[PDB]
Amino acid sequence: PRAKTGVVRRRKHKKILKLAKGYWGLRSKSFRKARETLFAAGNYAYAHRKRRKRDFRRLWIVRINAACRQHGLNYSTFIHGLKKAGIEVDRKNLADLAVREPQVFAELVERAKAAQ
Amino acid sequence: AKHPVPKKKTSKARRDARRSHHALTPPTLVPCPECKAMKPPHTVCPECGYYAGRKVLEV
Amino acid sequence: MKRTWQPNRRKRAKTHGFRARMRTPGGRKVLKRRRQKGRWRLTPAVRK
Amino acid sequence: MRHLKSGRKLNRHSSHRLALYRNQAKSLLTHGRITTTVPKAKELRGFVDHLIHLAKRGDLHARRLVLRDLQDVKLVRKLFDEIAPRYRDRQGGYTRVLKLAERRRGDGAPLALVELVE
Amino acid sequence: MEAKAIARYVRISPRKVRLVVDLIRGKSLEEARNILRYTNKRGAYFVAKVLESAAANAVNNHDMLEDRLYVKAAYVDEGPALKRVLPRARGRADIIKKRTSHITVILGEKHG
RNA sequence: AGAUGGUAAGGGCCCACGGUGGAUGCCUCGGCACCCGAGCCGAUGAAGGACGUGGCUACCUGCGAUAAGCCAGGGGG
RNA sequence: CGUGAGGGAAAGGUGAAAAGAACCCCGGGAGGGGAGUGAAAUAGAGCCUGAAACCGUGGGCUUACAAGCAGUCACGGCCCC
RNA sequence: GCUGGGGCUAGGAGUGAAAAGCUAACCGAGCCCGGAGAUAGCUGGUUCUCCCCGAAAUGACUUUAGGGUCAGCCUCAGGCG
RNA sequence: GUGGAGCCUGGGAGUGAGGGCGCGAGCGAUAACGUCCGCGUCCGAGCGCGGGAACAACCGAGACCGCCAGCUAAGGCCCCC
RNA sequence: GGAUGACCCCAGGCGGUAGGGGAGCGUUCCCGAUGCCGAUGAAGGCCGACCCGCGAGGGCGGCUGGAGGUAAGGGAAGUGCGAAUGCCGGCAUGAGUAACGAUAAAGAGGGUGAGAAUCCCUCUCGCCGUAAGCCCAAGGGUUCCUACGCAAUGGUCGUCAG
Ligand SMILES: [Mg+2]
Ligand SMILES: [Mg+2]
Ligand SMILES: [Mg+2]
Ligand SMILES: [Mg+2]
Ligand SMILES: [Mg+2]
Ligand SMILES: [Mg+2]
Ligand SMILES: [Mg+2]
Ligand SMILES: [Mg+2]
Ligand SMILES: [Mg+2]
Ligand SMILES: [Mg+2]
Ligand SMILES: [Mg+2]
Ligand SMILES: [Mg+2]
Ligand SMILES: [Mg+2]
Ligand SMILES: [Mg+2]
Ligand SMILES: [Mg+2]
Ligand SMILES: [Mg+2]
Ligand SMILES: [Mg+2]
Ligand SMILES: [Mg+2]
Ligand SMILES: [Mg+2]
Ligand SMILES: [Mg+2]
Ligand SMILES: [Mg+2]
Ligand SMILES: [Mg+2]
Ligand SMILES: [Mg+2]
Ligand SMILES: [Mg+2]
Ligand SMILES: [Mg+2]
Ligand SMILES: [Mg+2]
Ligand SMILES: [Mg+2]
Ligand SMILES: [Mg+2]
Ligand SMILES: [Mg+2]
Ligand SMILES: [Mg+2]
Ligand SMILES: [Mg+2]
Ligand SMILES: [Mg+2]
Ligand SMILES: [Mg+2]
Ligand SMILES: [Mg+2]
Ligand SMILES: [Mg+2]
Ligand SMILES: [Mg+2]
Ligand SMILES: [Mg+2]
Ligand SMILES: [Mg+2]
Ligand SMILES: [Mg+2]
Ligand SMILES: [Mg+2]
Ligand SMILES: [Mg+2]
Ligand SMILES: [Mg+2]
Ligand SMILES: [Mg+2]
Ligand SMILES: [Mg+2]
Ligand SMILES: [Mg+2]
Ligand SMILES: [Mg+2]
Ligand SMILES: [Mg+2]
Ligand SMILES: [Mg+2]
Ligand SMILES: [Mg+2]
Ligand SMILES: [Mg+2]
Ligand SMILES: [Mg+2]
Ligand SMILES: [Mg+2]
Ligand SMILES: [Mg+2]
Ligand SMILES: [Mg+2]
Ligand SMILES: [Mg+2]
Ligand SMILES: [Mg+2]
Ligand SMILES: [Mg+2]
Ligand SMILES: [Mg+2]
Ligand SMILES: [Mg+2]
Ligand SMILES: [Mg+2]
Ligand SMILES: [Mg+2]
Ligand SMILES: [Mg+2]
Ligand SMILES: [Mg+2]
Ligand SMILES: [Mg+2]
Ligand SMILES: [Mg+2]
Ligand SMILES: [Mg+2]
Ligand SMILES: [Mg+2]
Ligand SMILES: [Mg+2]
Ligand SMILES: [Mg+2]
Ligand SMILES: [Mg+2]
Ligand SMILES: [Mg+2]
Ligand SMILES: [Mg+2]
Ligand SMILES: [Mg+2]
Ligand SMILES: [Mg+2]
Ligand SMILES: [Mg+2]
Ligand SMILES: [Mg+2]
Ligand SMILES: [Mg+2]
Ligand SMILES: [Mg+2]
Ligand SMILES: [Mg+2]
Ligand SMILES: [Mg+2]
Ligand SMILES: [Mg+2]
Ligand SMILES: [Mg+2]
Ligand SMILES: [Mg+2]
Ligand SMILES: [Mg+2]
Ligand SMILES: [Mg+2]
Ligand SMILES: [Mg+2]
Ligand SMILES: [Mg+2]
Ligand SMILES: [Mg+2]
Ligand SMILES: [Mg+2]
Ligand SMILES: [Mg+2]
Ligand SMILES: [Mg+2]
Ligand SMILES: [Mg+2]
Ligand SMILES: [Mg+2]
Ligand SMILES: [Mg+2]
Ligand SMILES: [Mg+2]
Ligand SMILES: [Mg+2]
Ligand SMILES: [Mg+2]
Ligand SMILES: [Mg+2]
Ligand SMILES: [Mg+2]
Ligand SMILES: [Mg+2]
Ligand SMILES: [Mg+2]
Ligand SMILES: [Mg+2]
Ligand SMILES: [Mg+2]
Ligand SMILES: [Mg+2]
Ligand SMILES: [Mg+2]
Ligand SMILES: [Mg+2]
Ligand SMILES: [Mg+2]
Ligand SMILES: [Mg+2]
Ligand SMILES: [Mg+2]
Ligand SMILES: [Mg+2]
Ligand SMILES: [Mg+2]
Ligand SMILES: [Mg+2]
Ligand SMILES: [Mg+2]
Ligand SMILES: [Mg+2]
Ligand SMILES: [Mg+2]
Ligand SMILES: [Mg+2]
Ligand SMILES: [Mg+2]
Ligand SMILES: [Mg+2]
Ligand SMILES: [Mg+2]
Ligand SMILES: [Mg+2]
Ligand SMILES: [Mg+2]
Ligand SMILES: [Mg+2]
Ligand SMILES: [Mg+2]
Ligand SMILES: [Mg+2]
Ligand SMILES: [Mg+2]
Ligand SMILES: [Mg+2]
Ligand SMILES: [Mg+2]
Ligand SMILES: [Mg+2]
Ligand SMILES: [Mg+2]
Ligand SMILES: [Mg+2]
Ligand SMILES: [Mg+2]
Ligand SMILES: [Mg+2]
Ligand SMILES: [Mg+2]
Ligand SMILES: [Mg+2]
Ligand SMILES: [Mg+2]
Ligand SMILES: [Mg+2]
Ligand SMILES: [Mg+2]
Ligand SMILES: [Mg+2]
Ligand SMILES: [Mg+2]
Ligand SMILES: [Mg+2]
Ligand SMILES: [Mg+2]
Ligand SMILES: [Mg+2]
Ligand SMILES: [Mg+2]
Ligand SMILES: [Mg+2]
Ligand SMILES: [Mg+2]
Ligand SMILES: [Mg+2]
Ligand SMILES: [Mg+2]
Ligand SMILES: [Mg+2]
Ligand SMILES: [Mg+2]
Ligand SMILES: [Mg+2]
Ligand SMILES: [Mg+2]
Ligand SMILES: [Mg+2]
Ligand SMILES: [Mg+2]
Ligand SMILES: [Mg+2]
Ligand SMILES: [Mg+2]
Ligand SMILES: [Mg+2]
Ligand SMILES: [Mg+2]
Ligand SMILES: [Mg+2]
Ligand SMILES: [Mg+2]
Ligand SMILES: [Mg+2]
Ligand SMILES: [Mg+2]
Ligand SMILES: [Mg+2]
Ligand SMILES: [Mg+2]
Ligand SMILES: [Mg+2]
Ligand SMILES: [Mg+2]
Ligand SMILES: [Mg+2]
Ligand SMILES: [Mg+2]
Ligand SMILES: [Mg+2]
Ligand SMILES: [Mg+2]
Ligand SMILES: [Mg+2]
Ligand SMILES: [Mg+2]
Ligand SMILES: [Mg+2]
Ligand SMILES: [Mg+2]
Ligand SMILES: [Mg+2]
Ligand SMILES: [Mg+2]
Ligand SMILES: [Mg+2]
Ligand SMILES: [Mg+2]
Ligand SMILES: [Mg+2]
Ligand SMILES: [Mg+2]
Ligand SMILES: [Mg+2]
Ligand SMILES: [Mg+2]
Ligand SMILES: [Mg+2]
Ligand SMILES: [Mg+2]
Ligand SMILES: [Mg+2]
Ligand SMILES: [Mg+2]
Ligand SMILES: [Mg+2]
Ligand SMILES: [Mg+2]
Ligand SMILES: [Mg+2]
Ligand SMILES: [Mg+2]
Ligand SMILES: [Mg+2]
Ligand SMILES: [Mg+2]
Ligand SMILES: [Mg+2]
Ligand SMILES: [Mg+2]
Ligand SMILES: [Mg+2]
Ligand SMILES: [Mg+2]
Ligand SMILES: [Mg+2]
Ligand SMILES: [Mg+2]
Ligand SMILES: [Mg+2]
Ligand SMILES: [Mg+2]
Ligand SMILES: [Mg+2]
Ligand SMILES: [Mg+2]
Ligand SMILES: [Mg+2]
Ligand SMILES: [Mg+2]
Ligand SMILES: [Mg+2]
Ligand SMILES: [Mg+2]
Ligand SMILES: [Mg+2]
Ligand SMILES: [Mg+2]
Ligand SMILES: [Mg+2]
Ligand SMILES: [Mg+2]
Ligand SMILES: [Mg+2]
Ligand SMILES: [Mg+2]
Ligand SMILES: [Mg+2]
Ligand SMILES: [Mg+2]
Ligand SMILES: [Mg+2]
Ligand SMILES: [Mg+2]
Ligand SMILES: [Mg+2]
Ligand SMILES: [Mg+2]
Ligand SMILES: [Mg+2]
Ligand SMILES: [Mg+2]
Ligand SMILES: [Mg+2]
Ligand SMILES: [Mg+2]
Ligand SMILES: [Mg+2]
Ligand SMILES: [Mg+2]
Ligand SMILES: [Mg+2]
Ligand SMILES: [Mg+2]
Ligand SMILES: [Mg+2]
Ligand SMILES: [Mg+2]
Ligand SMILES: [Zn+2]
Repeated sequence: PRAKTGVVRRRKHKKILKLAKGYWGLRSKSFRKARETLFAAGNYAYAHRKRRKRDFRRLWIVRINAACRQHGLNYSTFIHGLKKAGIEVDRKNLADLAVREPQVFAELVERAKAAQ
Repeated sequence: AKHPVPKKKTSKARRDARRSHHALTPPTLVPCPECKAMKPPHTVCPECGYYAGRKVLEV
Repeated sequence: MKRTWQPNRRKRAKTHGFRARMRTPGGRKVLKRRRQKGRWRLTPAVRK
Repeated sequence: MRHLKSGRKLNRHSSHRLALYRNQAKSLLTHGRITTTVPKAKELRGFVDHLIHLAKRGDLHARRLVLRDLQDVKLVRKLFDEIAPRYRDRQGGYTRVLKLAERRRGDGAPLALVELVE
Repeated sequence: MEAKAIARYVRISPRKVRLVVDLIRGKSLEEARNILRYTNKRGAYFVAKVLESAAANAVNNHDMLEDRLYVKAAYVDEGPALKRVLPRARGRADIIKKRTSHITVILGEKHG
């Protein structure tokens, strides 16, 4: 019996081309160029999935640092303080506190200054 | 010469950017003061045969 | 310039013609072959 | 450059362009009105105006002058006897050019009429 | 209500007619007629016919009024191409495409 | 002094609908393989053809100046 | 195609049935628009299905101080459910 | 001397006032078909997915050195422990 | 010392152009991103991740997947960052 | 752990080229099939932000389509393409670009026609004239003449034409 391509390859290509919607020029219209683009895309996602965690901690730290210096001390001093104090609220929530609930953030700063 | 050649196929975008100047300008037309038909200025009216007040031509 | 094809009915008939083919063992084989292939022309057609 | 140069070339060599104006002259003096392309038309005016002006001189010398371009004795007789008198009091400008509104199909050339004034 | 005309297999290259069609899209039937009449292009003759046929259809089949018709939509699609041999130097042979257009004109009524 | 919006000649992404093109599925008057049957024709001019042949007939098919056919037996309705 | 021996293609599908679109309208014709046929006419003969590259028309978002393997991650604006 | 028509000589053969020139637009050995799917230790190419492991570019010999045979190094199965 | 240790018998291989760096030599000129051996290492195959401006093999470190959580490594903490 | 493949718990491994091994997906065909799904719509096509699967895939839904498709479990292979200056075809880019084939040359008026720089007629102009005129022979094979045509052929046009 003979088993020609038939329906199979077209279906495989549509898969890829659907994934490449939005891409520029032939990158969304040509199977070959789409496929190459998705390789790149796949690694970027993985890598940036990783870097998103870094990227946000960076933002938090910058933001905490700004709110610290308002009370006359820097980020390094603040964090060491909180360590001596036994306060384990992470920078995600610290940064939130710094903006949304400044009275509470002031308190944490005090504890920090005192713990040393 | 040594037979220059396109190094890369021109993108749909770039070929259409080239053509951004290719639109036709519509014909400039004015009413013939005699038969009110539309025709280009400074031409003998091709519908009634009048120009500068007088009949010049057999239409 | 003078090209390679210079038509000549006599030349054509005497060289590739039916009678020429029959004359020789190889030529008869040419005819046999073209008949087995089912050629519509065993021999170059030419007008006189 | 072309700085202050007079006279179209009309994509003809020297003797062709000459023949061109002469032949148009014959046609114009003959039928009173011809149709041509706009450039040939503007260029015809002066060439013919001069011929009419000489026929207004009427003398032998002038007839023999005109004959050099027009070549046809009868047509020149028409020029002197019928055409030129119309212009006895007219001071130049014996020809007019008016542009037609439609272009030639086969090449899009703009056309104009050249006629003798009244 | 709309009225349409199509000229299929017109032996002109689409890129060229489209230029002309672009001139009359969205124009009044009257302005379109004037435009086409003094558009120095081969294409103008073909567009004009499709325009005029659609106008006919409008008035005659679709109960629309001539004095209210306008070019609501128009477009040129590519038809099948006629491939022809163009002999070049050194024994080489090229292929000219003598191209083909499908011209559409759709009229609507500019009400009021 | 400062600040921020509407421009699209044209381009890009997405959606709808067309054009072009002829993949895919289905289809089969054709192929392929094996097996069985069968197996020479020709001077009584073969094989293979040329040219003809129809009321109107390009080609194919059939036929041979008795030319899409003549005679007789058989089949069939 | 080749002087020749010889080389050697491409090219299938309307519909159950031609019922293969009378007649009118624009057009020189081609083509189309109505009428009509059909279960179906984007089955209309350039005819089953009708993918893709490719070309176009309409709409949404976007773009004329900006640096690129064209993506990816985040956030905000606008449009839709 | 040039030229028309009619002829003859060809593939390791012809013909050549000799250039390995010419023998139907590529001649240090014409073209077609066949042997034939020659041979190619060379270059290219080799098509769904997931999971475990995971090298070598060294030694010996080799008309061998950009190829091989054996060993080394990887893997799987049974067995020993 | 219980390890993707080790041994034995079999099945399947691939490899038999390496390269940088460190240390020990020879050749070279106490030259070469030079060449040739020895021990090790990485790249090869970790052109995956951090550092080194950028950069296979230098420093840090062996990436099963996910998280808008925490601690460190080299290197850093004036602004780009 | 419990009965042994149910699931659960504790722990450890899980970068990877040449390459070894394991488990799967899908395509064509055969048994299953005198069956079953199917015009209340087969296959194929186009969507899908839905479901299942690590994945290859499998469902389900809407549109298209108009007559086929075939389960559980097995069997057999022309069984999966992105590259081979691959093969066949289709369509792009260069691009409205080079070119439109001797620089002997054109102009006007009249006519025909839906349409004319290009067809017919007239006048003017220019080119060959040991030819670019005429007559034979090769070779070509109806190209000759006339009517009726302009889709293609004609390097543009065409009402004209080999
Ligand atoms: Mg089959
Ligand atoms: Mg297959
Ligand atoms: Mg295949
Ligand atoms: Mg896409
Ligand atoms: Mg996008
Ligand atoms: Mg692209
Ligand atoms: Mg596309
Ligand atoms: Mg990837
Ligand atoms: Mg991650
Ligand atoms: Mg996180
Ligand atoms: Mg981290
Ligand atoms: Mg952020
Ligand atoms: Mg401070
Ligand atoms: Mg700490
Ligand atoms: Mg902390
Ligand atoms: Mg607030
Ligand atoms: Mg040169
Ligand atoms: Mg490009
Ligand atoms: Mg290009
Ligand atoms: Mg491209
Ligand atoms: Mg370009
Ligand atoms: Mg576009
Ligand atoms: Mg451009
Ligand atoms: Mg006036
Ligand atoms: Mg010569
Ligand atoms: Mg010759
Ligand atoms: Mg000679
Ligand atoms: Mg020939
Ligand atoms: Mg030839
Ligand atoms: Mg001869
Ligand atoms: Mg001769
Ligand atoms: Mg002869
Ligand atoms: Mg002879
Ligand atoms: Mg003979
Ligand atoms: Mg023999
Ligand atoms: Mg012979
Ligand atoms: Mg035959
Ligand atoms: Mg023969
Ligand atoms: Mg014969
Ligand atoms: Mg003869
Ligand atoms: Mg100059
Ligand atoms: Mg001046
Ligand atoms: Mg001037
Ligand atoms: Mg002058
Ligand atoms: Mg000028
Ligand atoms: Mg001129
Ligand atoms: Mg010039
Ligand atoms: Mg000229
Ligand atoms: Mg001269
Ligand atoms: Mg007159
Ligand atoms: Mg003067
Ligand atoms: Mg003179
Ligand atoms: Mg003169
Ligand atoms: Mg004008
Ligand atoms: Mg004008
Ligand atoms: Mg005009
Ligand atoms: Mg033209
Ligand atoms: Mg145009
Ligand atoms: Mg456009
Ligand atoms: Mg215009
Ligand atoms: Mg009307
Ligand atoms: Mg040429
Ligand atoms: Mg030639
Ligand atoms: Mg091309
Ligand atoms: Mg072409
Ligand atoms: Mg075309
Ligand atoms: Mg603004
Ligand atoms: Mg804007
Ligand atoms: Mg815009
Ligand atoms: Mg615009
Ligand atoms: Mg479509
Ligand atoms: Mg489409
Ligand atoms: Mg089947
Ligand atoms: Mg059969
Ligand atoms: Mg006998
Ligand atoms: Mg016989
Ligand atoms: Mg017959
Ligand atoms: Mg009988
Ligand atoms: Mg009987
Ligand atoms: Mg022949
Ligand atoms: Mg077909
Ligand atoms: Mg049928
Ligand atoms: Mg049928
Ligand atoms: Mg009709
Ligand atoms: Mg009519
Ligand atoms: Mg009519
Ligand atoms: Mg006609
Ligand atoms: Mg019709
Ligand atoms: Mg109709
Ligand atoms: Mg009905
Ligand atoms: Mg029904
Ligand atoms: Mg219809
Ligand atoms: Mg449909
Ligand atoms: Mg249908
Ligand atoms: Mg089709
Ligand atoms: Mg069917
Ligand atoms: Mg169809
Ligand atoms: Mg279609
Ligand atoms: Mg598109
Ligand atoms: Mg758009
Ligand atoms: Mg600036
Ligand atoms: Mg801006
Ligand atoms: Mg930018
Ligand atoms: Mg970049
Ligand atoms: Mg970005
Ligand atoms: Mg002699
Ligand atoms: Mg002789
Ligand atoms: Mg000779
Ligand atoms: Mg001879
Ligand atoms: Mg030989
Ligand atoms: Mg021989
Ligand atoms: Mg031989
Ligand atoms: Mg010899
Ligand atoms: Mg000699
Ligand atoms: Mg030959
Ligand atoms: Mg030769
Ligand atoms: Mg040899
Ligand atoms: Mg030869
Ligand atoms: Mg043979
Ligand atoms: Mg052999
Ligand atoms: Mg062979
Ligand atoms: Mg050999
Ligand atoms: Mg081989
Ligand atoms: Mg491992
Ligand atoms: Mg070795
Ligand atoms: Mg060594
Ligand atoms: Mg030896
Ligand atoms: Mg060697
Ligand atoms: Mg070698
Ligand atoms: Mg070797
Ligand atoms: Mg070995
Ligand atoms: Mg071992
Ligand atoms: Mg072993
Ligand atoms: Mg074991
Ligand atoms: Mg191991
Ligand atoms: Mg081991
Ligand atoms: Mg063990
Ligand atoms: Mg194996
Ligand atoms: Mg090896
Ligand atoms: Mg070796
Ligand atoms: Mg080496
Ligand atoms: Mg070695
Ligand atoms: Mg090593
Ligand atoms: Mg070494
Ligand atoms: Mg070495
Ligand atoms: Mg040291
Ligand atoms: Mg030293
Ligand atoms: Mg070295
Ligand atoms: Mg060194
Ligand atoms: Mg050294
Ligand atoms: Mg070592
Ligand atoms: Mg080493
Ligand atoms: Mg390697
Ligand atoms: Mg490694
Ligand atoms: Mg390692
Ligand atoms: Mg690199
Ligand atoms: Mg690295
Ligand atoms: Mg690094
Ligand atoms: Mg770095
Ligand atoms: Mg390096
Ligand atoms: Mg791990
Ligand atoms: Mg810390
Ligand atoms: Mg440190
Ligand atoms: Mg900072
Ligand atoms: Mg685990
Ligand atoms: Mg593991
Ligand atoms: Mg690990
Ligand atoms: Mg692994
Ligand atoms: Mg295994
Ligand atoms: Mg399954
Ligand atoms: Mg498959
Ligand atoms: Mg059955
Ligand atoms: Mg069945
Ligand atoms: Mg049922
Ligand atoms: Mg039904
Ligand atoms: Mg349905
Ligand atoms: Mg099937
Ligand atoms: Mg299926
Ligand atoms: Mg699916
Ligand atoms: Mg569905
Ligand atoms: Mg339906
Ligand atoms: Mg369906
Ligand atoms: Mg059936
Ligand atoms: Mg069974
Ligand atoms: Mg197999
Ligand atoms: Mg195969
Ligand atoms: Mg590949
Ligand atoms: Mg390919
Ligand atoms: Mg290529
Ligand atoms: Mg190439
Ligand atoms: Mg290339
Ligand atoms: Mg190849
Ligand atoms: Mg191709
Ligand atoms: Mg193109
Ligand atoms: Mg231009
Ligand atoms: Mg250019
Ligand atoms: Mg240019
Ligand atoms: Mg040329
Ligand atoms: Mg040009
Ligand atoms: Mg020419
Ligand atoms: Mg040419
Ligand atoms: Mg020329
Ligand atoms: Mg010229
Ligand atoms: Mg001269
Ligand atoms: Mg000229
Ligand atoms: Mg005329
Ligand atoms: Mg006229
Ligand atoms: Mg009449
Ligand atoms: Mg008339
Ligand atoms: Mg004409
Ligand atoms: Mg015309
Ligand atoms: Mg001419
Ligand atoms: Mg002369
Ligand atoms: Mg003479
Ligand atoms: Mg002479
Ligand atoms: Mg003869
Ligand atoms: Mg001939
Ligand atoms: Mg004929
Ligand atoms: Mg024609
Ligand atoms: Mg025509
Ligand atoms: Mg025509
Ligand atoms: Mg006809
Ligand atoms: Mg033509
Ligand atoms: Mg030509
Ligand atoms: Mg006619
Ligand atoms: Mg005629
Ligand atoms: Mg004739
Ligand atoms: Zn008027």
